[PDB]
Amino acid sequence: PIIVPSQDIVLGLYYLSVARDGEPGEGKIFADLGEIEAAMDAGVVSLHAKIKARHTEMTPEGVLLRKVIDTTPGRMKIAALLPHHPQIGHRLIEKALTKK
Amino acid sequence: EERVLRMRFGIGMNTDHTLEEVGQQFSVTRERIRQIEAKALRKLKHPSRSRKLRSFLD
Amino acid sequence: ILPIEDMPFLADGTHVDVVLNPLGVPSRMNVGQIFETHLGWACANLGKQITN
Amino acid sequence: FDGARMDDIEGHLEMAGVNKSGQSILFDGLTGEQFKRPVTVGYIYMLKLHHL
Amino acid sequence: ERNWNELIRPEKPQIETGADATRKARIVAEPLERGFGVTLGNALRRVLLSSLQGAAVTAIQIDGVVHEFSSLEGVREDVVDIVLNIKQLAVRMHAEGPKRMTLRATGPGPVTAGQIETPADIEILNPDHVLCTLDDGASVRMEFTVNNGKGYVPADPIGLIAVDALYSPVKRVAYRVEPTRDYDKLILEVETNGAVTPVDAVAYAARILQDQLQIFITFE
Amino acid sequence: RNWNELIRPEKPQIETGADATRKARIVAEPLERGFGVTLGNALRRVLLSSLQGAAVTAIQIDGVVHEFSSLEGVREDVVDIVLNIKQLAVRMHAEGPKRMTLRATGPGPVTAGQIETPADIEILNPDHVLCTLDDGASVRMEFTVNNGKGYVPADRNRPEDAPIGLIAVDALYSPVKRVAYRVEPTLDYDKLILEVETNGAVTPVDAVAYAARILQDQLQIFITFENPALLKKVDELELSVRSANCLKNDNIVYIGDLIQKTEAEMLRTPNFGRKSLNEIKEVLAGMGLHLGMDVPNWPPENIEDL
Amino acid sequence: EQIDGTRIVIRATEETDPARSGVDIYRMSKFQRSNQSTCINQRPLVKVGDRIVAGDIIADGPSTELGELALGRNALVAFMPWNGYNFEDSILISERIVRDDVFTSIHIEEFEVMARDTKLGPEEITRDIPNVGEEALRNLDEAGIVAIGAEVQPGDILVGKVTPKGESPMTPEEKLLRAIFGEKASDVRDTSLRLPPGVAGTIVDVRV
Repeated sequence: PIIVPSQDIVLGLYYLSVARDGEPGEGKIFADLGEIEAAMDAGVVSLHAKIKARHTEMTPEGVLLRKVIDTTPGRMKIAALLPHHPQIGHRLIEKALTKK
Repeated sequence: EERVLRMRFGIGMNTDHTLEEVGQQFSVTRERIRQIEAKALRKLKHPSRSRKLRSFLD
Repeated sequence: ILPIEDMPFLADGTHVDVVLNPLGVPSRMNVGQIFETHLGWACANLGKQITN
Repeated sequence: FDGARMDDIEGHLEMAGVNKSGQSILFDGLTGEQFKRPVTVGYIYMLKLHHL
Repeated sequence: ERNWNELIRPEKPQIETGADATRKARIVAEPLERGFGVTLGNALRRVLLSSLQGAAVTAIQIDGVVHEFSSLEGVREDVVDIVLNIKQLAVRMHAEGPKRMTLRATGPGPVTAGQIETPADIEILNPDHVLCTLDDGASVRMEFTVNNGKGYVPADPIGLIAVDALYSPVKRVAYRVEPTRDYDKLILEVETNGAVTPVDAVAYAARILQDQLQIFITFE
Repeated sequence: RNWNELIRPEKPQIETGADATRKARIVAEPLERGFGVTLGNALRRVLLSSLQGAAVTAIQIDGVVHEFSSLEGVREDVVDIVLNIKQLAVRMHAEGPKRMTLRATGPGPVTAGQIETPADIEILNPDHVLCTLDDGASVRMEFTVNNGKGYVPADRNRPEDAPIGLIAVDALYSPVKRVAYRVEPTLDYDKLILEVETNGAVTPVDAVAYAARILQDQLQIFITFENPALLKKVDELELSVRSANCLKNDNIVYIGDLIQKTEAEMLRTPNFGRKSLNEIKEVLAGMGLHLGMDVPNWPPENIEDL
Repeated sequence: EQIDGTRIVIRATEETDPARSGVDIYRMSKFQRSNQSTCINQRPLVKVGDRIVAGDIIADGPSTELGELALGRNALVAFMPWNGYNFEDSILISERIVRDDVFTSIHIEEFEVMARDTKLGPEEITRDIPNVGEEALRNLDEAGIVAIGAEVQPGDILVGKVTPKGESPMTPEEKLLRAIFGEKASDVRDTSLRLPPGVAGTIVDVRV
């Protein structure tokens, strides 16, 4: 795809996907996608992508249950933007989310 | 009257006829054709008929 | 042209007049622009200190 | 080619009340939040090139 | 002097595109001063998600303090999923105080919000949000600790789970600013937990902001 | 969900600075944690964005015709004076363009305070220099300070309707130069330290109040409860040769007079028999009007002229 | 001795010859169009009553302050991607750098018009060509040129050029319209110079 982010959007996604074991709100399970932003606005969870929450990956045929994934908050903001469809989901955002 | 006025100048036919030439096509070639031409010219000078043409002559 | 209200605020309350892109330095190695900007910031702070 | 090196700019920043890191805290203007990273906020010499 | 009347004001703010239910509402403001859109959107978003009047659960069945295992055997999902789905349980408590909410579900079937037992002046608005079906399963024994707080508060006896549920009526809120001509069009989309209408959630946020903005002098 | 949280400090302390009521930083110790940066930023932005002020938006110098020439006995050019007259903080407290006149000479450093301003437009910055003279001719600069908001470009009020010689200066109306911002946490409530360095147009203790009032006004709207038929000429329709003459001789020039009377006005003058008694009424009805249905001689003045 | 922008007078010297040169006055160049259609302005940086040695810059030139070369103005810069408005090499901008009149030039266009005597009668430069509204004839003196210092919008009449020519192709509809309105076909063709689409506005000098 030639519509891939060149400089700025790729940098933002890399900053959102960089995960570090040390950060506020370690393993603080969240309910929905909005919970991550509500806690970030309260200063309890940072954007270093090290907090657990819920998200629908939609891997198998048909709708997939909202399995509580061990993923990060930063990769969830990009994961929510991904369309609901098999073979895609948070499994793609698990990487560092570079330009390639 | 519209036909004779168009023949005076020519909308479809490019042969611009004079007063007498357009006169013979309708009636006796005399000042009656010039009179009807003047009447028509003074006719479409009101704000109703000559409304879209007031900004056309520039 | 962002208003003088939406621009990024500084610690002293002043808003920056321009907001460049930091990606231009790594791509085209013009890091002296960053050093020049640091020197300009030092000179501006010195000027604000002397005028104050 | 004989200007100020990194140490010269560093000493100038220390003596001019500037943070030793060269950057400075820059609060957001659109929403308004202390950025979680040192942002370079300097006085760059911008131009008004004839290609308007 | 009148510097608050000589500018554009959206006299018709009742523009709610999203009307699927009483939880999502796309509040729109067509006319607005240049930059007023983003500032009002931020003041509404960071206030709705800020301290407000909501309710939490912050409780779990006995002997389930740790998320490694379920309550007794696991009805359909792990206890972490159960507490996460209960954290978003819409409930509006009238009287102040950390009331309790018990829940007992016997028989094969996903326990819904309607099956909760909590006669402490609290009503659950979303009745179908949790599913804990189990063949002949009656080992739920889940009592809640709903308390009226202020905004999202993290997890501050034995067995009591430290649930960081938010004491806010709104859950997801987002704004956007696009010119409609330099005038911005504040089109923020607020989404509440359920025990508040989004058309009035922004009104409550604006009223709170105005009440806390009493820093003016020499005014009628 | 209103008036329940920790309210702000009643009558917060405005620690006055050393700028003569130009850098008074407001302080609010008791405030909500997540609300500290919200109120402060929404005030600094909204206040900066909106603040009805006043500045010289139309300069009228007698020794120049455009904003690019140079005065006779003045050091700074005409465009340089616009760069200085633009940053001329002036409060008027009145609606409408003013006529601030400036005519000074002598030493040469003419100050903004030495301006023949009216008794309503209090010019600020008395020690502010606008230009410099060479001990020669003076300049009869006439200003046109208005009351606006934020900043308006030069090609918005000057080239609209003005004589040849009016400078097209884009005066900035914002009365604050640089607004500061601080949130120091003090059960842990943060303190909002707003240090708006507004100019002499509005005091800092009043600029924050104006910004808060503007925000409250903008939010009050968010809370639910918490037919030229008779305007034409008498001969503008060309009904016939016996109709326009009658309308001109009957002491009438508009169409309302002819539309009010159907046949009673046809028996008062000649050439109004039974031959043409209903054709004019039918033509008037077809245009959009009717036999009356209005006030007698209602649009008889230039109020409804078009 | 004195400084009035248009010129700057200087005394002879501390040790001057009897009648070698006397006093030397420097006629400061005002806003004249440069070769790039830009402004060339000079400001008398020296103040009234300040001794200046020979060989130094008295008045700055175009884009200069205090004698030193100044291609532009120093603006507070933040090298951060602000909401993607500077995603590429584009440079985000604040309103303070446009409100304070800090990055604004003049760019004197100085358009040129001719009045060459064509073969079909001598061309005229009179007030205006017929069939032109009175709104465009504003800011024009009796000669036909724009008044010095009068703002001219993009496309407005700059200098009325009246060029005599032959009878245009008589079209029937146009002839009928002319006979209806009673006017006569103008034998001259509109050739008055007009400003191209831009934000030029004011007129500095109109040399004839």
